[PDB]
Amino acid sequence: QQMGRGSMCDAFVGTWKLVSSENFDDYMKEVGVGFATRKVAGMAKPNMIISVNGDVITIKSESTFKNTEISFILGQEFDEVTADDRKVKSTITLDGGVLVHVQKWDGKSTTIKRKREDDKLVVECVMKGVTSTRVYERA
Ligand SMILES: COc1ccc(CCC(=O)O)cc1C
Repeated sequence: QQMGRGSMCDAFVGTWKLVSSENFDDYMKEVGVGFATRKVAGMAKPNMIISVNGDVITIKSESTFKNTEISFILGQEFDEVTADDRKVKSTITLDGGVLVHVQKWDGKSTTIKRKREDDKLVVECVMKGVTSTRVYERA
C-alpha cells in the first residue's frame, strides 16, 4: 500500500510505434514462417505498449497482423503463443540495459533483444545467422 520505486526497466515503458524494419522477411523464413503469414505479418506496423507493475512486465503488441500480449517476471520461464502462432517457452532477462527474450520450441531457439538507443527502442531478432532490426519510436 505504498508507492514503489522505479527501476532501470522504466526506460522501456511507454507506447511505441514501429517505424522501420530490415531483413524481417528473412528472419521469419529462418524461423519457419510460411509464405502467407510472412506477407501479412511483414506489412504490419504495430503499436507496442510496455508497462511495469511491481515485478511484472507486460509487453502488448496491437497489430493489424496478430495482437499479442505477454506478462512475465525477469528470469522466470513462461508459455508464449507468438504472432506467427508458435507455442514457445520463453525466458526474458535484463542483461545490462538490454532485455533479452529467448524463445524455445521444437528444439529450435530464437532471441529477441530490445534496447533503448537515443529516443528509439530497437528490437533485434536473431535466428541463427539471420538478424532483423526493427526500430520503434514513441507513439
Ligand atoms: C517469426 O515471426 C515473428 C517474430 C517476431 C515478431 C515480433 C517482432 C516485433 O515485435 O517487432 C513478429 C513475428 C510475426
